[PDB]
Amino acid sequence: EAGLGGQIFHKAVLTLAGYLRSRMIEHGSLPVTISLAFEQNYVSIEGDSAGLAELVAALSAIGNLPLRQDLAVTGAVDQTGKVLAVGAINAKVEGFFRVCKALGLSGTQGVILPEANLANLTLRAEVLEAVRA
Amino acid sequence: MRLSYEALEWRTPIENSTEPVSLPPPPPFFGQERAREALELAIRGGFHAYLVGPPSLGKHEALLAYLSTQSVETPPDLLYVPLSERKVAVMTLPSGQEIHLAEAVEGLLLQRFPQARAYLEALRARLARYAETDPAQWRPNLLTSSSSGTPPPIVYEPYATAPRLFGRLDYLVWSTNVSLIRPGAVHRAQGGYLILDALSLKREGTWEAFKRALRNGQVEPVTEPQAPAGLEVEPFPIQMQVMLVGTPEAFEGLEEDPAFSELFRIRAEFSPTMPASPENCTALGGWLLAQGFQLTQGGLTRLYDEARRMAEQRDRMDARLVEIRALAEEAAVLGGGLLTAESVEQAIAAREHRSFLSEEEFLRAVQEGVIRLRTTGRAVGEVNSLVVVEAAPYWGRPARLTARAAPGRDHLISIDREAGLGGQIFHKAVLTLAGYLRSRMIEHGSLPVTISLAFEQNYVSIEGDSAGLAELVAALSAIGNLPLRQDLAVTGAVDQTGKVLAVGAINAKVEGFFRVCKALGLSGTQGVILPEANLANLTLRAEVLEAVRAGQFHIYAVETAEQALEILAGARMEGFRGLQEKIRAGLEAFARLE
Amino acid sequence: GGWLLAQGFQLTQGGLTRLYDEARRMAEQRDRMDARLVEIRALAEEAAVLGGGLLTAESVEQAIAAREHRSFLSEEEFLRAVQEGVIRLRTTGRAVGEVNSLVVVEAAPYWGRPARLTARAAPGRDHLISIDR
Amino acid sequence: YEPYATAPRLFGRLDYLVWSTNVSLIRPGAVHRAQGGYLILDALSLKREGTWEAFKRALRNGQVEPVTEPQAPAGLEVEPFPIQMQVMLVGTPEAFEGLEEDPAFSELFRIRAEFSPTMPASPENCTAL
Ligand SMILES: *C(=O)[C@]1([C@@H](O)C(C)C)NC(=O)[C@H](C)[C@@H]1O
Ligand SMILES: *C(=O)[C@]1([C@@H](O)C(C)C)NC(=O)[C@H](C)[C@@H]1O
Repeated sequence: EAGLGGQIFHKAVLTLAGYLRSRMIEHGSLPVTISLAFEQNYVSIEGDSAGLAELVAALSAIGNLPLRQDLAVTGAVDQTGKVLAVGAINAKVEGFFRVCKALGLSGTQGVILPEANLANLTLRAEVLEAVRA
Repeated sequence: MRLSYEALEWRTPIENSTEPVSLPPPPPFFGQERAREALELAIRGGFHAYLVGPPSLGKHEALLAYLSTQSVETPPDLLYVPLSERKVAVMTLPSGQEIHLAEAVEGLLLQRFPQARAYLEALRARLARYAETDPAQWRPNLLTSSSSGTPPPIVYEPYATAPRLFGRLDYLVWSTNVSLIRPGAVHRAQGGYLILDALSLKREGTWEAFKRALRNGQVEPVTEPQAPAGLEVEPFPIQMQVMLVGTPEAFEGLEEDPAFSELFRIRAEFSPTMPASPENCTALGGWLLAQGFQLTQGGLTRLYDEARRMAEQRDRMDARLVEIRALAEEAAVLGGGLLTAESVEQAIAAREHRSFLSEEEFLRAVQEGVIRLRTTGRAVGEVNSLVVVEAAPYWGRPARLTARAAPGRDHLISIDREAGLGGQIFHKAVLTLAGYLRSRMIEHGSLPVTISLAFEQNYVSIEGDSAGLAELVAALSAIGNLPLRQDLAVTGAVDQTGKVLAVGAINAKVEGFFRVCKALGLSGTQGVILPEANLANLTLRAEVLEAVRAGQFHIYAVETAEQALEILAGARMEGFRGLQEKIRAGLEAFARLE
Repeated sequence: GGWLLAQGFQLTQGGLTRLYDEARRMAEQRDRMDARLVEIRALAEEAAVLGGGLLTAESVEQAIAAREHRSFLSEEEFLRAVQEGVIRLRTTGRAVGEVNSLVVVEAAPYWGRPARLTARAAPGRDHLISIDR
Repeated sequence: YEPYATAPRLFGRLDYLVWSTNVSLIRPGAVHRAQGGYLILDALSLKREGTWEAFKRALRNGQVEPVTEPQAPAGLEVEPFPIQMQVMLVGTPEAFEGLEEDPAFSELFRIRAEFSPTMPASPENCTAL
């Protein structure tokens, strides 16, 4: 709405609305307004790769469900709620490790990502060591 | 209706594959009767004409062969004569007579030629004046001479620059005189034909000056900035027919000038296809032998049948002889000099291999699950819609299309169109489908549902109405909770009345869903549903026709969107027992939920 | 007629009459004739070739026909696609909410064609929707 | 391999002695030097230098004109000649996009040789590397 999101990002939001509307039908129309923001983002963002994170945040806000902040999330979602492949998977993973590392590893941090990207994980040594530990 | 193998087979039976063909060279316009008749008029009447049609049809070759058969009386000698030390004119004298004047002239250091009066006088008054009181720039300058008019002069100048059209002045150091003028294509074409490309006239910026030559007779040799003075060149009467050549789109810019159609009154338009008949198969064979190919019957037959598939029509063949020849030239290498059925079929395969990287990446990502598709089982509100990705050579692929329905107030939402990925024609198809849906399901008042449709994992712009039938079946499936076959992909446009309409790239679509089914393992029950109105455009490749013959792939042709839904949902619209009932019950559940 | 004889044409009465009546049709008016003498002459020049030097009614009517043939490719493609059912049209029978509306396609010489126009009506709140618009 | 596809580098150059000019002062370009063999050019240089149309003309029509000067009172006519060479053009998918909307490109360059951005990670490609 503020003009920071591209066409593919917009598409991902409409897909997510399609999923949400169609899962929760018992009341008629969804009796809620849901707003989603990337806090402190000041630049244009494009891609559907934040869809799964927007969807979990939306179901959490509806259901009053506390979510783990030690697990970052990445993945695109289709209207049926299936998680889809995203690009730059190794960068994403490693960049959440760097932040967790810079603030002190707690032991329970990690990332949730699409099963369809398993074959693109070629993680750097430091992350594979942490996972092994 | 199911399309049997017998219904789909379209290729030409080959007897005695390896026997060498021997056939006479056809006439220059075979299968182009429109153009031939337009150019017969322009030749009989002296009109200028333009030859318009797609690239690679061989317009130029055909026109040069045609004009080479014409005859005209032997053209006159053409020359510049001085009328003064600063004036020149173009003149004609009867053929062979210039060499006689030039000698009469040279034997004037220190009548026979009535035509040369203007120059002869001007010559005397200068002799008078030098008596009355070197520079030897008073002789005629021969531009062309010719020994017959069979064939007439035929000048094709593909590079239409001003010095190439209109000639050039040389300076000796300035000095300049009538003797240093060189002719252009205009001069060389006098008493015959000048052939130019429409795109060169535009690119070189020479259209206006060429107009002036044809309209006003002004043909100025090109000059240099430096030269203290220069020669005046008198206009001259133009005696030539111009033939311009180009594509429909090369002509578009020239056509907004009124002067174009005043000056080029004969349009000779070449058709992109011709009848696929035994007489055009025969002309093609003689045309190939005359190009120097060693052709065999099987090779002529496969080329002929590949021209039909290039036209995407069982009844018509592609008219672009230059393209058939290019393919024949690659076939020849592969058959060692001999154009056989194998070598043609292998040339084709190699071309497909050479532009197959995008498709290999694609099929890999489907195999890895990076693109998520289904080619088996049933699923509600989903269907393999078939698409062609923007880019030559335009492979076809399945795209998973989903539809979700929820209680809401009649809204048919295309996500790709709302996100700006869908073009105007695609948008039109969605509104058509909403028009159909609203008007079929009226019992509750307004449609008590919101329906959203997305092409999953599409990241590019999509245009065309060719996904309409797949969007419509997905929408009725989501309303009615109807499981659809994922082993049948769908293609077709739909109108407001629910009739299925023709779509483009039908062979690509079909074959690209076969490739995906093949790459994931054929299950035996995969296939495509497509418009009955495209039957005549199915000229499927061998591997698909074989699979269909083996019962391992299936083509269904439909006339209405309801027939597609019955196939994909495995049940009739009526009975009880029937799809219409389940869609009713669906809509009523939504209506209550509202 | 006098203007044509002064240009050097060998004109006959039937030839002058058809030229005159083709100038009326070029104006698309029964009462007015097209004033473009250069255009009448160009047509007369093609007629002359076809009548062997003599401008007759046949040769004028045949010049006209040949010009229509020479720009008829688009229409031949069109009529073929209707005949094959690739363009779907009806020219017989009755149908609800459909009609052959007639159109001119952008491009010289501007042939006319039927276009099937459909209208669907449903319960809703006064909306007249032109899909093409 | 002429990476710098300017007209004088492709088609050769006329020298003038002071003008005078004659057949003896003509220098060859890459086109001449490539006769009976192979000429390699980059798609991006053809575009940047503006020499695509003139190179078309060389391949299509056999016109290979040495480059000339404005000043020169006159100049030499150069007859076309039959071209005997194979051209190999090199570039990215995006260097080709502009050349591909000309019909003449795919008429003249009938063999596309597309390099894949990745290959199999196998012990034989580890060994070749
Ligand atoms: C995902 O599509 C993506 C995310 O950064 C944004 C927040 C959607 N967009 C991108 O360009 C990069 C590569 C991410 O994948
Ligand atoms: C159909 O009109 C079509 C489909 O790819 C999209 C999904 C509508 N569009 C096209 O350009 C190609 C050629 C398909 O026909």
